[PDB]
Amino acid sequence: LSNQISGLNVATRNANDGISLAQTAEGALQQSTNILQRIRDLALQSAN
Amino acid sequence: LSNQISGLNVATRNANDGISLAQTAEGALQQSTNILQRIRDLALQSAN
Repeated sequence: LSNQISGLNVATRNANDGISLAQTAEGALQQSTNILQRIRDLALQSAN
Repeated sequence: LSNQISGLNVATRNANDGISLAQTAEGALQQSTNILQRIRDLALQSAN
């Protein structure tokens, strides 16, 4: 049981690192979405 | 929805630009038809 609980603690910690990495990726993806919106705006302006 | 909103705003801006262009062309057409009016006056007084 001690081995199991230690494994679960280290696994929850690794999962915390994973969710932080995923949130960083999600923020970068949000920034790419904003860039794509700006691109569509400037492209429809490029119709001119 | 955000992309659609942005596209509609830039489309309305292009629409105002086109309305202004057509209004300038309309003013030029009014001037030309006034000149043609004066031309007919000069031609009929040229009956002499």
